[PDB]
Parts: sequence; structure tokens; C-alpha cells
Amino acid sequence: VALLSGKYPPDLVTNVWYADAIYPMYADTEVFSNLQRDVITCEAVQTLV
Amino acid sequence: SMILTQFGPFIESISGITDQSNDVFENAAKAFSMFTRSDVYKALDEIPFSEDAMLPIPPTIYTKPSHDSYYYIDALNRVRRKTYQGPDDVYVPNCSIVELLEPHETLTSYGRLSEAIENRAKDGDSQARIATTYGRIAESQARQIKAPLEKFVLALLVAEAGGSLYDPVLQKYDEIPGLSHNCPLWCFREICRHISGPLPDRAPYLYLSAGVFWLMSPRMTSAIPPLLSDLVNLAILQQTAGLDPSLVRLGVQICLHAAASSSYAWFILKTKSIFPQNTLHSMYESLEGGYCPNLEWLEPRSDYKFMYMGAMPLSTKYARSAPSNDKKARELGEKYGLSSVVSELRRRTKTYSKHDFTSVRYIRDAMACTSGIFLVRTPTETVLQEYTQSPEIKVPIPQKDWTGPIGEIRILKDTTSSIARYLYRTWYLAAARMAAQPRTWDPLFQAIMRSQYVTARGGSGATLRESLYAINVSLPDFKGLPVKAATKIFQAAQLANLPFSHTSVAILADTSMGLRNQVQRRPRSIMPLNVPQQQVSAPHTLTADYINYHMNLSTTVIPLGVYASSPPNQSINIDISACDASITWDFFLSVIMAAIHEGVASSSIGKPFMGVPASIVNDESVVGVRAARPISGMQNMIQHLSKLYKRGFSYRVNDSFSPGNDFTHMTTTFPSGSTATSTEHTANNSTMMETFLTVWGPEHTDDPDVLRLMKSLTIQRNYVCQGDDGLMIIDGNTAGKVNSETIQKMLELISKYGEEFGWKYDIAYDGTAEYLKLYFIFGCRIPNLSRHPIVGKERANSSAEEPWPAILDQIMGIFFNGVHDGLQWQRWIRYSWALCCAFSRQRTMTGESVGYLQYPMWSFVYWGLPLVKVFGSDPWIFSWYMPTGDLGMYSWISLIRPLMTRWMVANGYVTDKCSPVFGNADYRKCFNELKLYQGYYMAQLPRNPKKSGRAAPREVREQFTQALSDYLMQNPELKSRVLRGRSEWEKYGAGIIHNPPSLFDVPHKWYQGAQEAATATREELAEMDETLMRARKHSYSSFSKLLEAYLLVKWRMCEAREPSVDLRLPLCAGIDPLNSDPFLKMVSVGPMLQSTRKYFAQTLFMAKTVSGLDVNAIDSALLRLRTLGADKKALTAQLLMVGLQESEADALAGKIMLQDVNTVQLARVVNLAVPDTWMSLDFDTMFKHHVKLLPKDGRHLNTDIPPRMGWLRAILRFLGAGMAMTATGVAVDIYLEDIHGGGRSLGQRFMTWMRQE
Amino acid sequence: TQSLVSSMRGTLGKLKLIKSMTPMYLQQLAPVELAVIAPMLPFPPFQVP
Amino acid sequence: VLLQRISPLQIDPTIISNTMSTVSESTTQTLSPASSILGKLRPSNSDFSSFRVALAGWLYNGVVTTVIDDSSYPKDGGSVTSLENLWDFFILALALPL
Amino acid sequence: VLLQRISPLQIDPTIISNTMSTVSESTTQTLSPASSILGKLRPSNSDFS
Amino acid sequence: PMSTRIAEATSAIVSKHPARVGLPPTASSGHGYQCHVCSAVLFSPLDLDAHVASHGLHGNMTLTSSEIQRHITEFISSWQNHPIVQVSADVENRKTAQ
Amino acid sequence: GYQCHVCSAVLFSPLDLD
Amino acid sequence: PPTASSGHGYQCHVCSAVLFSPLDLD
Ligand SMILES: [Zn+2]
Ligand SMILES: [Zn+2]
Repeated sequence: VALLSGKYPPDLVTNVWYADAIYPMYADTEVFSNLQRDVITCEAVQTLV
Repeated sequence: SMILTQFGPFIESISGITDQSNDVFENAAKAFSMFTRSDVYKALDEIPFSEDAMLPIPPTIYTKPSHDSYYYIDALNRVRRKTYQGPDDVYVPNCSIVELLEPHETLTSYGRLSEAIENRAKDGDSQARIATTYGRIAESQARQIKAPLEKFVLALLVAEAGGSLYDPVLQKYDEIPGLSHNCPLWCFREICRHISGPLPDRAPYLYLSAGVFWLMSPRMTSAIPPLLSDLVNLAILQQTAGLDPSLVRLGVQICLHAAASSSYAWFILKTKSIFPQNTLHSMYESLEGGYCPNLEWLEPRSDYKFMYMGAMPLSTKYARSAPSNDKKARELGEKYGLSSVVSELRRRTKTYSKHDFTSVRYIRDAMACTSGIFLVRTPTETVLQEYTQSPEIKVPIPQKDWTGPIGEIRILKDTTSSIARYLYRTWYLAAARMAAQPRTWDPLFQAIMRSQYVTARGGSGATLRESLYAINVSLPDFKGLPVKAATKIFQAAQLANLPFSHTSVAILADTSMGLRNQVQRRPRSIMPLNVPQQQVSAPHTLTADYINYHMNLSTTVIPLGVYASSPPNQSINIDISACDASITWDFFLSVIMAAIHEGVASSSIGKPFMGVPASIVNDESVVGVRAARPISGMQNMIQHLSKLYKRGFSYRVNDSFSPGNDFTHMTTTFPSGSTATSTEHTANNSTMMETFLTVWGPEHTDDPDVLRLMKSLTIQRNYVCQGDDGLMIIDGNTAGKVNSETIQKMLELISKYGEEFGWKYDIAYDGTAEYLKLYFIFGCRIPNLSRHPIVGKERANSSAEEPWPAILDQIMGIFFNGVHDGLQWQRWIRYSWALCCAFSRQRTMTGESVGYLQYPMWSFVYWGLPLVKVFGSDPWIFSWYMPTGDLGMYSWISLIRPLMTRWMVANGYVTDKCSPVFGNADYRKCFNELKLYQGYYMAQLPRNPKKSGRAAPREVREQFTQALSDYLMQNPELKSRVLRGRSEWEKYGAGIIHNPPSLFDVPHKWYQGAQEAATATREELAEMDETLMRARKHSYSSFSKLLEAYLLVKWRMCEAREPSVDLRLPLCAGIDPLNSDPFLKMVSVGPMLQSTRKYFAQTLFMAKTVSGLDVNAIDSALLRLRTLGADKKALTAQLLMVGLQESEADALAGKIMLQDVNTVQLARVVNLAVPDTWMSLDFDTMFKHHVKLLPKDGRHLNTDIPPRMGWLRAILRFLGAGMAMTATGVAVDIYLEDIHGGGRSLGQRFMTWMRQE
Repeated sequence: TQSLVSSMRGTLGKLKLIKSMTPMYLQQLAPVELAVIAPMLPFPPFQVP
Repeated sequence: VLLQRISPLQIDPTIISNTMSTVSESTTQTLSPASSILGKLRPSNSDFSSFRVALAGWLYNGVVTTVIDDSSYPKDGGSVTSLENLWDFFILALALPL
Repeated sequence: VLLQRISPLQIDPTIISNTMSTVSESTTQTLSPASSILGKLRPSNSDFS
Repeated sequence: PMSTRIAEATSAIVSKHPARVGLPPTASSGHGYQCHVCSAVLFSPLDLDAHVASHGLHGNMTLTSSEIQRHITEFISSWQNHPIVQVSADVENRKTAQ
Repeated sequence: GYQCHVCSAVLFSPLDLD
Repeated sequence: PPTASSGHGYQCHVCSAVLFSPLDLD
């Protein structure tokens, strides 16, 4: 039913819509705080062996 | 035990043990009339209590000082009360009623306000007037209940003595605790015992219909009659709303502290928000799991269409990030000495961390326990307190920004630095685009504008006719009519044949008052306006209607807040305090009248509006030139209305509660009951929120976060407001919920916006939505039980109340308000049994002859109270989503019909004649014995009948009706088209219905609408008694034609519809797996999801659905003439008697001969209606997809319907869906079994009844 | 027989020619959104061909 | 309003409904072109002043260009398989030359 | 739920009903291919996720 | 306290034990041990109460407790049959959160 | 005693039901 | 075949419900 019945807004411009919607995601900066966890994980497995 | 000795069979009769029969019904009703207050107070002494109800009562209630220090006299001899703690301390004291009293002549222990004090006050003594003021206001506070007080708690004991019941679906006994456990019955019993004392008579007061009689105990205080209403309200809710002990005990503690205070109603006002603030406004504050609805907006943002896209889980991110509530609520509990209650509520609120059924039930249980009295004060306190408010405007419009006068209007300049230029722009463009419409010069539109405001609720020409005598115009008084002079219809018939210049100075007259008490609020003071003042304010309503319908269009209820409360979408609630008083001539009405008077100038340049001719006023709008400029009609109306808006309003105040008080004083407040009030407030709210967000917000911010938020918000997409208030939806972005600090900064900036130009925004921000007083958290509906009390009814006047058949009318409303709320039906509907049985017998007092009155049980089931056991059936078998009336009756007798026929031969009623519905049995000897037929036709009898008709002489009656026709119809094309439609209808279509809906009904309809409130005394009441006696003494032989027409068809239910929503989702408070029937039905059919105010508007065929007369009747008449034959000119003429241009009536008649009508609309040929119990639930998908014809076994040849007369399919839709909804359990797919007559015989019998309606 | 056959043909052809937008969305807008989302994601993609 | 009193023709209220009775259909069908007409166009005499404004707009084309409102268009671009949008195309193809 | 807040595409199953109301069905014949669709295409718990 | 009572109400409305096992079906281990009109076996409560109801004649169909409970069991069976609520969880489990 | 399915007439003997 | 008739019996031991016939009772 979602394949058969989809609609856009009656007046949309995609660059304005995406520049509105995407900015709060990249405002958040959590993704940089996972790579340090990766550092500690690889250091842990190598010091274990 | 003592109650059990007489109510042995009845307590077990309603609890599902044996079936309900007419026998125990009538014997119990004999007992229900036979009582005494001592007989009721043996009962509450008799039941022992389990000490969990026991708690200390402070002794300071019973000893309260004298009342002489609380009242004083103003310099204008106005009786007003002395405030000790704030200016909001203007209410009834709680003190010393025993001394100003004189005993009754035969009730030696009950008494009355003293006649000597009344006579000395009618002289004009100081202390006598003070004493009679206090006495009458104590009577008016004590009066505000529906029935006498002990009758409810008696029905409580009769219903709830049965003990815990058996749930048929859950197969277990409920753990609703017994009657021996509850706190409020214990406090009620002990307060009545201590107030009686050594007296043999035991009741604290006696309720006669006009005023109450007191008890001469020296410890009696006036706080007792609202307290006992609150305590019986908590006792009646705890048994049937599934409360805990603890929140009930806290509410009883707050009622005891309310009686201990210096004023009862003042404390109930000042502590009206302890229970929401600690539980609802501070809920969960750290969570881990749950489920919430995933609603989704449908993209055109004016249509308000929704989609339920399933449930979705929760996480730690969706915890409550609203700011704190601790310090303010602890201060509020600390200020009045209620710190224990607020600490207890906060301690129990901090426990819950999962959004499911039990937390929502806890919120409902906490909301239910606030006091449910009606706050009352004398009308002089209302008028001298609330009307003295006035807005403060810190940044006014500067004096250079206005031009010179045009008549008495100045124009705001274009080069204006003030914020009012956006209001000026909006109302200008709205006035121009309104006046450019060809709809506005339609004489049908002018006629419906004049028909709009002359309603039966119209008053206060009470100085207008004197002022018109004071300007020397001759008005006919119409001597000899049973109309009252105060009605707006009589006033408009006075002003029918007069030019506008004569009634031009009729605008500056005053208005009297109208009072309405509310739940936990200051009493609402509604007010009328007279006829020329409501006529002259026509551009002011048209321009605001054009705003609300075409330009800004906020909204002209529940699923909006279900969307706005969903946890990624926060919401801000915007309330405007004193919104009537905060619009004056200083800012708003000046720029409003300037913009309307300037905007209407172009497209209506010389032509006049209705009745109001053109004129001329001179202008000085350019500083160099001075000239006289011609003025159109609507401009002239703005010119006359502006004098009244500049002057302010005087109010003619007359109270019956305090003699000697009679005054007028000026005020600047906007009138509540005008023709442009709510639309005007919505328009101004929308316009100021818009110009806020697009100008004033970005001019005063530095933060890119707050600026980025305010750029995205707009009133077209994210702001919905009704009346004064509204909420603002904040959408959830990609990263989750919006940061709360930036929202807080914008909020404290909205408050600074309000304090500039007069308004005072009351803004609450707590992660919930309030909207039209419905409280939603996380997309879950929560009914406010304290908003709808069971015991109290609003009474404003001191006049005596209605006769007997209206106090029994109100209890179906009590039961339906129980239906809309979430209650355990196991003891709620059984309480409805005991109560409606208790109200059934009356003891009339006619001379020398003894007569009794009683409705049978089948009447009560005909009105919408579904049964427990019928004739050997399973206990607790029927649902309360049944239809009221014949559709309902049909459905639940059809569910049991074989077992009921087999019960007929138990105590054998056997007859050779084999009927298709019953066969072996006869039904006369059963049903006329059980008064099913008599109760069926007796329920059909009209309640509250009256006819005064005091011998109207034909000449002046005809002159009154002709002047009313002249006022309603000025334009003779309307007269020509309605006489043409009448003549063509009596030519072609008359004979089959003999009953037209016509426009000339409306002069007659308004004529008797004047005498709908004459309340004549004896003769028609005795006539009602005689009609009920002859309708009881009859013995009918069948049902009506509708029900016997229904009895031929049959159905079959199976295969158990798939669930519409998730079962684990908490969607509504008070429905859960503990409440089996309503929650199970809700999960079966799904909730409404539609705006459902445009659905019924799409149904009705009229071009704007505005007539002044019953558009349902016009659509019913068109459909009934369609289905019976009746050549198309009958329908053209039927439309022309409502009044059209002879062309669109003909086109619409040719249309309605041919098109397929929607399912819901075809109720009109057969007078069905969707019950209001089905408004919360969806029905449309059930009609389109789950009641279908042509069953699974194939054809049966009692299943075919011809292609002609295919409306029987749509009525059989209603029939099968009623049969689905009457059953307990889930909604079930039902297919169409045999009908025994065929579509031929069903169509012939339906046409046979539609011969005579 | 006849009219059910022709009505079924017309229902099927109309259902083929519904004005739907979901296939165009999947063709040319939603992969851009997946590519924008996927690095701001705590569990990275893990794809066999 | 000035040409209102000069012009001799008024609307005949019953031409449309006196037509479409020459042709008819079986009642077994659920679609009806005649009631589609009478639900589509509503005469009501409010058509008449707008027609007179459209006739008066021929005098002033340098300063005013009378066009058709967007609400008269079928809101979708229409569909040939719908008789509703077929009648919409008929109405627009009649109304555009004036 | 993150893709629902970035997708401009919306799901309107009134589109399929409004394009259904153009197909001609006789009241006579027992099979309704139009109404079978509208009874069938409503999903189970009415979730579109 | 309330949560115990509402949890018992959930367990009453959701669990009639129709719960599915993976085994070869045997003539002994059937849910319809002794159907009380004819003593057969049908391995499932929905078919068992359909067996109890179908031997009764369809003009004598009166609503009763068992007639309600059949629709209850069918309703809960289809709801548990739905896959999104087959695999779902409201709260974390120390692995998904990690 | 036995009963019929159309018109629900209850009787006593099975041959009378037939 | 239909079997139930007008009986002489009531009082289910649970649920406190008394009714038409023993054949409906059991
Ligand atoms: Zn069996
Ligand atoms: Zn029979």
C-alpha cells in the first residue's frame, strides 16, 4: 500500500527541504566518540594476546 | 442487613444473579419512593468500616464565628464583602447560619430565613440587608445539586451492597474493594452524626425545590452543603472509577482543609491545581520503555487529516526535558499548609518510569479527585470585580502615526514604526477580499445573517424601549400577547418598519446580565446585545469569518492533541488571560475599525447594506485639504459602531440574591455573547502569533538556535487556536526532540511580546497538551472526571426548578457522561440501574384522589440503558455502545430471540399461530403483562410538555407575525420564490407527507419560541399526568411499524475482525484489559482518527447548511420524497420553500433523483441516527467493509434487492453494525441471513410506513 | 461472463496507471538519503553482495 | 451591473434538467453522467454576474487580463479514465475562448 | 523512525480509493473487484513501518 | 498494587494457551482431548470451539460466554500471528543498548 | 423438547419437530 | 439436532449465575 500510494508535498524544492531536514543530524557530534572506543577495543585485544 | 430485608431480590437482580423483571423492578420502586432520612441514616450507621477509611477530623469546622465583620456597605449603598486575604477573596464565608433563622410551621426541627429580617431589609436597614444577603447566598450555594442528596447515596448502597462481581470475559472476580473500605462514606456518616447530636431528626438540611431548609443545630456552618456534595462525589467515584484508597483520602483531606479555611469556595479555587501539577505536569521525568502512537500528518495543512501508522517503542531520549516543577509546587503546598499532600503525590509520581496502562490510570485517578462543586458568589461581586480589569499597554501606538479624522475614524499611517501595521494590513486585505465576493450581496446570505442573531436566548431591550421613547419614536407594544417583552424576537418585530436614522441612537443603550456557574472557575457572565447593535456589527463578523476560513485558518478535537502530545513532538500551550477585557479602543478596536472602514471602500462604493443607507462625513485625511466625501453602507455602519466602541459599555445589574443592589457602571470589556466574539478572538490570536513569528521574534534575538527555530514555525503549519487559547505544535527534527533551552528562551520572549501591547499570556510548558479542556499525555486521552460531577447542576437564578420528568431526563446524560469517561462498567452500569430505578415514582398530589406514576424498565432500556440478563440469558451480556431507540431495541432482542422464544414456554404462553419471529409463542400475553409495550410507547411520549397559549387576539397576533416576516424577509424575491415553491409543492408533491419545511414556519416557529419559556403552572402538568395515565392503562397489540418492519430480517456473526491498533498501546485513560468491554471494543474497531466536524458537514446536501430551520429536516424531506416516487418538481418546490433562484433548486432536484447517497445520510428516510457513544470510535470503515450483504453461503433468495430502491442496502448497513456493536467482546464480521419477506416485501412495508410519518 | 471480465480488465489497467510517486522516490531520492544517513550511524553497514 | 438592465436574455432555469432525460441508463450501474453534470455545475444565478464581468472584460485588455481560477482545474492534472475529469475537460474547453 | 523524519514522501491510501471510485460496477453481479481491494489493502494492525 | 492487577488482566486476555510447538502431530497430544458432542480431536482451540458450535443448528445461535470466548481466542490468535509484534521489545537488554 | 431453527418454535417430540 | 428444552435447574457453583435449563447450565 505504501508502494502504490505515495505523494510529494504540492510545492516542494528538494535542496531547501534537505537543507532543512539534514542539519540537526550533523549538529550532533556523537559519531566522533565511537572511534576512541574502537581505539580502546583494539588496544585491549592486543594487550590480551 | 436491614436494607437486605427489603431489597433481597433487587440487589441480586441487578448484579447478574437472576434476571431483571418487571416484578422486582416495581416492588423495588415502591420501596424507592417509601423512605425517610432516618431510614437512610440507619444504613450508614449499620455498615461497619475497616478503619482504613478512618482519619482525624479537625474540630475547627463546627465552630465558626459570626458573619457581621465580613460584609460592608459601599458609598453607593452597594452590598459588597470585605476582603481579608487578597482581592480574589470575594466568595461565600463558612459561618453562623443558625441565628438568622425561623422554624418551619410543621417541621419543628427544620427552618427558614426569617421573614422579619426580610421585611426590615426591604425597608432598607443596614444589618437586615447584610443578613438577608448572606442568607440568600447561602441558600444559592446549598441549592446547586441535581436531585436531593440522600437519594444518590441510597442508590449507591442498593447497587453496591451486592459485593464483588464476576467478569464474563476475564473469568474472575474483580478486586474493587467493598463499601466497608471507603473514606468518604465514613466522613459523610461522622459529619452527619456530629451535626445531628442530641436531635432526633438526623439530616443536616432538607432540599425543597425552591430553597433549602436548614437544621437548628448551634454547630451548623454553611460549608456543609458543598462539602457533602464533594464527599458523596468522591464516594460515588471510588466505587466505580476504580480508585485507590490513598488518592481518595488525600482529596478528602483537602476537602476537610477547605471547610477549615475562612472561605470554602476560595480555597477550592486557590488549590484547584495541586493534583494536575504534581502528577500530570510532572510525569515520568526519566523513563526506559513504553509504546506511543505514530501519527503522521496528511500534507494539505488546512484539512486536518491523519494517519495511524502503527505503534513505536520508547527510549531514554524521550524522557521529560521540560523544566522543573519542584520549587513552585512545594511553595504552593507550603503557603496553605498542605505540604504532606504534595510530598505524598510527588513521592508516588517519582516511582513510575514505564508508559503503560497503570501509569495512565494513576494520572486519571489523580485528576478525578479534585473538588467538583460549582463556585458561586453574588452577581455584584462578579460585576464589581471582573469588570474593573483593564489592559496595560507598555508600548502604545505613537500619536504621530495616526492621521486626522474621517468622521470619527483616524487612519494608521503607512510610515509607522509600530507593530500595528501588520494588523492593519491583514484586516484591510481581509475586508477588501470579503467585500469583493458576490456571496456577500446574496439576499439569502443577508436573510441568514438576520436569522442568525435573533435567537430565543435574547434579552435586554429593557432600557432600549425606554430610550427609544426618550428620542420620540412611536413603538407598538402589542398588547394582548403571551410573549414576554424581553425576547429578541419581540424586539425585532418592534423594530421591523423603522428607518435606520431613527434607530441610530438606539446603539448607545445598555445591557443587563446573565450568569453561568462553572466547574472550579469564576462564574461566567454571558451577556446579550440588542437588535440594532447586533445589526450594525456585520462587517466586524464577516471580516473575521473571512480570516478564519480563507486567509489564516487556524481551525473553525482529540486527534490533534494525540498528534501534538506524541513524545518526539513537543507542544506549548498558549492561554490568554482576560482576553475579553484586553481588547479595547486603545490598540485593537481602533486599528480594526480603521482597517475595515478603509478596506471596504472600493468594491462597495455607493450601494447600501441591509437597512442602512449611504451617508456622508467630512474628512481631514490629508493635512492640506478638507472636504466632504460620500460614504457607503458598510462604512456608515463602522461610523456608527465606532461611537459605541469608543464610549465603552454600561451594564444594568439586578440581582435577586441581595436586595437594595441596583446599579449601572461603565466598562471597556468586550461583550461575551455578541455575534462576533469567538471568531474575532481567533482572528486576533492568529494574526498576533503570525506577526510575532515573522517580525518581532527575529528583531530581538541573537541566538542562531532560537532564530533557526522561529524561522521554521508558522501559524499555517504549526499553530491551532480556538476562542482565546490554543497550542503550538513543535515538530520533531531528525536528531530527536528539539532542545528545551531554546524553546524556553522563545517562551520567555512570547511573554515579553504580550506585555507590550496589553495581553498576558498564560503559558505552560510541561510535555503535555491541553486543548479545549482535554488533557493528553504521550498521545493518550485522559478524561477529567472532576469536570463532570454527578451530583451538582448549575443554577443561576433563584427561580424554582422544573417538574418531575426533567430530573429523570438529566440522568441519561449522567449515564452518557459515564460512557464518554472511563469507568468500570461492572459497578457503574449497576449503579445506573439502582439510580434510574430510584427516580421512577413520583406521588402526585391531585385533589382527593390518589394517583401514582411509574415508568417500566423497558422505557429505560429504550432510552439507552442496556440490560444484564434477559429471560434466562448469560449474565453481563450486553454492551452500552447500543443504539438508543428502535435500532438498539431491535438489535439486542434479535441477539437473544431464540432463547427468549424458548423462555416464553417456560411458564407457557403457547399459541397455535406460527409467526416468523416467534412461532410457538404468542407475544401479547407476555409483553402486555410485562409492560414492554406500554413502556415502549411510554418512553416514546414527549417529556417536559407545556402549552400556555393565553388566548391571542387574531388581529395583533397577525400584526406581530407580519412584522416578524417583514423583519426577517425584506427582499421580495424571497417572498416570490417561497410562494412559488409553496404553490408548486401543493400542486405536485403534497399529499404524501402533508408536512413541509418552509420559511414561513419560522415566523410561527419564533412566535411559539417566545412562549417556550412561559412556565405556566398547573393545567398542562395535569394534562401530562392524564396522558401518561391513559398511555399506561392501554394495552397495545404489537410494536410500531419500524420495529415490526425490522423483525423480518436475520444475520449471523463469525470470524472475529483483525485488530485495528496495537493491544499494548495506552490510547485512552480508563480503558485497559481491566475494563474488558470498552477497551476490547476500542481495539476491535479503532479510534476515530477523523476531524468528524467536516464529516457531518459533507453529509448535509444544503449549499452552505444555513437556513435557521433544521437542515436535517430538509435533507430528510428530499430523501423521503426521492425514495417514494414523487416527480422531480416536488423536490424543486421543496427546495424553493427553503428559497433558491428556481434554477439551482431544479438542478439539485434532478441531481438528488439519481446519485448514490452516502451510507450515514440515508438514516433520514427511516429517522435513524448514529449515537454519540460511537463518536470516539471509528464507524466508517466498519460500514464500508465489515457489515456486507450477500453472505458466505451464497444467495438465499431472501438476500436479493432490485436495482431500483437500493437504499435498503444502506439501512441494512446500520442494522448489521448495530447488531455488531450491541454484543460484548470484539466487533465481529456479520453477513446477511434470510429476511423472510424479500426485498419486495421490505420495500412495500417501508413505503407503507413512509406514507404516514 | 462479460461485464465482470471487462470490469476486471479496467480495474487492472487503471491500477497499472495509478498516479503513484513511491517508485520514483525509490529510484532517485531515497538512495541519497541513505548515503547521507549511513555515516551518522552507530552500527556501520555490513553488506554481502 | 449596468449591462444587467440592458441585456434581454435571462437564464432559463430548466434547460439542463429538461435535457439528460432524452438519454438514460440502467439503474444497475453505480455511475451516472447526468447527476455528474448536476453535481458538477451549479447554476444558482451567481454564475450570471461573473459571466457579465467576463463579457465586460473585453473592453480593457491592456490593463486587465481575465484568466481562469486554479480551482476550476481538476487538482491532479486529471485522468481520462475518470468521467469526472472528462467533464472537467469539456467545461474548460468551452469556457476558455471567452 | 529516523528515515520517516527526513523523507518528504508521504503515504496517502485515500489515493487508491479516489482512483477506485471511477471504475464502473453493476449492482447485480456478486463479485465486486473494486471493493475487494479496499477490504484487502488495509494492513493487519494498520502499521506502515 | 495496581500493576499486578492490570498484569493479571493482560495475562487473562492474551493467554488461553494456544501456544505453538514444533512436533509431529499425534492422536494423543491434542488440545481437543474429548469434544463433548462426538469425542474427536482437532489439535487447536479455534477448530475445537468451531466443532462445538457447528453441531448446533444455526437458527438456534444464542450469544453466551463460550460464544464470546471463541471470538476472543480468534482475535488474540491473529494478533499474535502478526509479525511486527511477533518480534518486538519495549525496553533494552544490555546488548542492544550497548 | 426440541426447537426449530426458522421461527424458533419449540416443540417436544422429534417427529413433531420433523 | 437441537436438544435443549425448558428445564428445572439452576445455580452454577462458580459465577453465581442461575439460568434456564440444566442442559445450558452444564
Ligand atoms: Zn464433538
Ligand atoms: Zn421454523
